[PDB]
Amino acid sequence: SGQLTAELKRVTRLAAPMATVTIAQYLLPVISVMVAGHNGELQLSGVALATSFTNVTGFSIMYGLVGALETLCGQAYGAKQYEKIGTYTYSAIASNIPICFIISIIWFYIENILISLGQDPDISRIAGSYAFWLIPVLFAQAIVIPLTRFLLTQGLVLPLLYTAVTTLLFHVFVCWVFVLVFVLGSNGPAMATSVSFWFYAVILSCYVRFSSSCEKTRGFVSEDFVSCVKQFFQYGVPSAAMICLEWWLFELLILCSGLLSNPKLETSVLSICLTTETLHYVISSGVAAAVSTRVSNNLGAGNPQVARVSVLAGLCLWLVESAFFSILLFTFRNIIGYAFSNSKEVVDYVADLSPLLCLSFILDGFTAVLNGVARGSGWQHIGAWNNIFSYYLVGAPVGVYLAFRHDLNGKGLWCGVVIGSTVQATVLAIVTASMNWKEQAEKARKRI
Ligand SMILES: CCCCCCCC/C=C\CCCCCCCC(=O)OC[C@H](O)CO
Repeated sequence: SGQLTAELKRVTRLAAPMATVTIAQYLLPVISVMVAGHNGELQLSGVALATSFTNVTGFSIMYGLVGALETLCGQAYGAKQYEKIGTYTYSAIASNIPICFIISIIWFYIENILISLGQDPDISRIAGSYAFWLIPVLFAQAIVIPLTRFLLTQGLVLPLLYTAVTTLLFHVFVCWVFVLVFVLGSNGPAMATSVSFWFYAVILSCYVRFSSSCEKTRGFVSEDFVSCVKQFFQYGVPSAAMICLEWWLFELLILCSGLLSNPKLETSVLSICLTTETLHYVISSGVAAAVSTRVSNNLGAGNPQVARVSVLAGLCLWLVESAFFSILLFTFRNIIGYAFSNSKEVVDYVADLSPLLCLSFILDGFTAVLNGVARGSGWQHIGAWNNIFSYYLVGAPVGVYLAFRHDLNGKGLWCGVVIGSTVQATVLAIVTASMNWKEQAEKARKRI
């Protein structure tokens, strides 16, 4: 009772700003698409195919790698190794640059890749140009996302929130400018995203460089620069997979929906369900980041007990958040489809799909908090191999079978999600109960 209250206050102190941070982070591509309008059926499929490509190969890796910074910097703030936080962060930037180069090399070929996959050459040309103008966003994120974990792993969530909201409003302005006054064309939104993310880079760099809050953590020691890069890849390769295997699968999901009977019907309804799923996953990502932060810090501080109650408090947040969003959807299960489409067949499809998505809500929340525990403790490789096991070896076969042979074209798809997500939580539950907190604190000591 006395221990839960203590960490519940500090986990929530990180949970709310990072939740709003995540809201402002996913509401940025939505702003790109909305400002552009429907310039054309060709440009619609070209930009969608471009941003889907870019997210599958390059962006998921970049966003997933600094799970290494969540464990390394997160445990380093607990042991008060304040020089190593800056060393880990700037070694992450240095590591991200050659990876950005590789991804850009691959992006130069996107047109020839898509035409070889059997797509329209003109759609592949639009996608090639749009993806080519998203290259500055790669190196910009190589600066921003390590800085993101730099502020998060210490508890400086408010500078992250202020700079994120500022970046969102900036992106609204220059998307308006680029699309409406500069009339660039289809790639206007892409270049506006490059400008916005570099603005995010200079404001985060400005705060970290000129603020008293980051006086103890800013700066890197030259000697350890070779060691930290090694350690970052140690915990970067699994974490990146733990993100890629999810985004890739969701991409596979939408393509599978395009091969069913009535493809527009099932694809529109499935896009509704997964937009809803991610819209809850942003708050679920906020609670996950908070749990990862506090557990990593308590493991670094040599206190496994407070790390346990850290997990408990995050599960409490999961309970109230997931019950809230689940019951809230179920109240408007028969109307919420009207917000997405005007066809009556679609609204009833998502209406029948609503309880299964409620299960997806509570499952995604549970697996996100426990995956945050995995990132904060340092066993991300468990999460990666469980991702392949839960979604590719179980969920995808049961999802494909139920959807195609059982005349459950759209619902069967989502059933493969739920069962897969369920298996995911089950193993994530076992490994978080059997795990020794005594050793994780001692193991965190030698990591840092
Ligand atoms: C039933 C189907 C299951 C499918 C497979 C799902 C993944 C779980 C597999 C093994 C976890 C075993 C528990 C391992 C706990 C130790 C984690 C750890 O920290 O290992 C670090 C290691 O010493 C390096 O330095």
